[PDB]
Amino acid sequence: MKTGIHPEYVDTTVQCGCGHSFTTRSTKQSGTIVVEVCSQCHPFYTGKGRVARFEKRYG
Amino acid sequence: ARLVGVDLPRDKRMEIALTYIYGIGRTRSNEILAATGIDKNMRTKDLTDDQVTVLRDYIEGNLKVEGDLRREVQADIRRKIEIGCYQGLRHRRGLPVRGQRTKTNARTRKGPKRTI
Amino acid sequence: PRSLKKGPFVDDHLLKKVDVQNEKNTKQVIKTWSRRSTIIPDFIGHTFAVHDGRKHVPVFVTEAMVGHKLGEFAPTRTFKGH
Amino acid sequence: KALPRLKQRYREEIREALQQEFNYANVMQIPGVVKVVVNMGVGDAARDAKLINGAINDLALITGQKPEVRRARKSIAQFKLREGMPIGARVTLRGDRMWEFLDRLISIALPRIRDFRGLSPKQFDGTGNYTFGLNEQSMFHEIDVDSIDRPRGMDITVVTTATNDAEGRALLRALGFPFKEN
RNA sequence: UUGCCUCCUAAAAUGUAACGGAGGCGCCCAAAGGUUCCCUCAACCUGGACGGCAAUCAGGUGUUGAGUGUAAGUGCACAA
RNA sequence: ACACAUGCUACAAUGGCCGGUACAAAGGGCUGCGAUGCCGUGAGGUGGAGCGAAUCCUUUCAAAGCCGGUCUCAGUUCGGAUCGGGGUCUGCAACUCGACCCCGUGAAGUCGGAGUCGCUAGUAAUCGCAGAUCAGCAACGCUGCGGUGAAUACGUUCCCG
Ligand SMILES: [Mg+2]
Ligand SMILES: [Mg+2]
Ligand SMILES: [Mg+2]
Ligand SMILES: [Mg+2]
Ligand SMILES: [Mg+2]
Ligand SMILES: [Mg+2]
Ligand SMILES: [Mg+2]
Ligand SMILES: [Mg+2]
Ligand SMILES: [Mg+2]
Ligand SMILES: [Mg+2]
Ligand SMILES: [Mg+2]
Ligand SMILES: [Mg+2]
Ligand SMILES: [Mg+2]
Ligand SMILES: [Mg+2]
Ligand SMILES: [Mg+2]
Ligand SMILES: [Mg+2]
Ligand SMILES: [Mg+2]
Ligand SMILES: [Mg+2]
Ligand SMILES: [Mg+2]
Ligand SMILES: [Mg+2]
Ligand SMILES: [Mg+2]
Ligand SMILES: [Mg+2]
Ligand SMILES: [Mg+2]
Ligand SMILES: [Zn+2]
Repeated sequence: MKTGIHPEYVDTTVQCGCGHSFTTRSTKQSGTIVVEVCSQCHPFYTGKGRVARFEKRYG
Repeated sequence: ARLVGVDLPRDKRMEIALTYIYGIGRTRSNEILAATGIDKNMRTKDLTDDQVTVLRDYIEGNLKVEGDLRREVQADIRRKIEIGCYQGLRHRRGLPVRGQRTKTNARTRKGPKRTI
Repeated sequence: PRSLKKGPFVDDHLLKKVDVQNEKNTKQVIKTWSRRSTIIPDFIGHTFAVHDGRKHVPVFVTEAMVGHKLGEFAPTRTFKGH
Repeated sequence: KALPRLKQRYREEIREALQQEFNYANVMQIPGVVKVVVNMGVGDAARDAKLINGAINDLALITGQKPEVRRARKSIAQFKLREGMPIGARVTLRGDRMWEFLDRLISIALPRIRDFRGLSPKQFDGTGNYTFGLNEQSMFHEIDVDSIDRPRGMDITVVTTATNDAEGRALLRALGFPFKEN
């Protein structure tokens, strides 16, 4: 790990609107990331005809 | 801010800001911001994460926007292009579909003027 | 669009023809000069010869084609370019 | 006296999961993941040397280690390119940092993709290594929207000890990767 | 055309003519020199956001077909 | 694939959008004009008061205007073409080919080369209204009606008749 050349790697805590917390390493110097969507939030992770269109109108 | 995959502009009154979402325009803005209870006269600077949550929840709930909307409209055009309908033949040719006048104008369909 | 209050328009002529066709279960090619009747689910599998003014064009109705007037699938004027 | 979460979740669960599924003779033949390479091909660095300096800050912010610039090893006419012009940047991720990046990518970045319908399971090549592209660096959170000159794409590849595509697919599946089904 | 360099002619040492057959040179490099240490190509196959036969990334096959400042030969993967 | 010609809407801040408020003239009406009320978001639907009309309906009729708020010079809260969905009405029938409404979409366009046109006062410029034809309308046309309202004319050398 060549000494000076890298950006600093802080400890970090990730917080979400659904309450999920994460303790990770990050490049953010604050050390805290509040984020809206995650692996728990997202509708893809959670799983979320012309004749019918005809009979709806007239039937 | 960040909403439904979009990036809301720096300073706009919220009813104008929401219009950068591909499924929404000024009327749907005066609906959404009335239903959520968020003042339309706010900036994008004074928006909070909570307000963004209520917004995203509402407009994902009752409205189709952005990528799914585009996929769907494109899907309608290719739907009528496949069945060999008249409008489909028009979309193929690159001409006006609505029964308008093709003898002179229609340049917005045809594109820039190519001389003979 | 025709208003929903009136219901979709099919002339009694080919209404009767397609009924007689699908009650005997035979699928024939029906010769119709009516461009103006909308397509109904009753028509879904049949085949029509429709008038483009010069001739009759073969039209095989499918599911995707419901809710459309007949004439749309027989083009009128011929343009091959310059 | 420390631990990344994905390294942990791998060592405790996934290992046994695969050992029940594929019934390996030896505990060694269990596929683990070797390295994660991130690469941004520029290509307009042929015309403008300034863009590379944008790519550098991108990768270095996203990953957390300074990128390694690549020279063009051939000289090509049509792309307006000679030998020795810096074309593209590459970062190799191993051990801890590899794990932590994998986790930020799985848990955060990929859910933030615009119209994310998932990843294709078909991107494995013959050996069970997995490469997928990305269109815009805006997805990551250590990168600021405010400061971007222009959206730039990057390739992420996860190269694994897996022998085939079945094993690798199972490993990434177990690992929380969002694959479509076909 | 006339000096110098390489091949062939040239008859398995060396040498060998013709207005015989092919090419080059009248420089370049302050590193493209010295040394210590490390590495292996070209091509082909599969997979990757622009990106295509061919740019950069990953994996596989590959004993030498690449590459050697500059012609050609004799060499060089043990690496020149 | 094109070229010409007359028009309309524009390219924005003397402006756009929301709210409040003031002033016309002329016209049109029988199987026609159709009100209050009710249902719609809105085209409109239900309904029929009252009128062959200085009376009733077209609202007491306008819009630009005035007061206020917001937008802050940007391809934008400019521009509305195009295209998708969803409707209403006319009509035996809106596919080729009607108008209108609603949601979304949001292109060219930054005052326009050579040239060229109109206009001498209630004129130009700009703002709405009505009518004829007509079941419906391609009406931005045409014929009228009024609102607000300029600049300049030294002068006959030159172009046109
Ligand atoms: Mg492997
Ligand atoms: Mg010899
Ligand atoms: Mg010899
Ligand atoms: Mg000899
Ligand atoms: Mg001799
Ligand atoms: Mg010579
Ligand atoms: Mg050296
Ligand atoms: Mg390789
Ligand atoms: Mg002409
Ligand atoms: Mg006009
Ligand atoms: Mg106007
Ligand atoms: Mg306007
Ligand atoms: Mg507007
Ligand atoms: Mg007003
Ligand atoms: Mg008068
Ligand atoms: Mg109402
Ligand atoms: Mg009133
Ligand atoms: Mg606009
Ligand atoms: Mg433009
Ligand atoms: Mg401007
Ligand atoms: Mg000019
Ligand atoms: Mg006069
Ligand atoms: Mg009329
Ligand atoms: Zn979450």
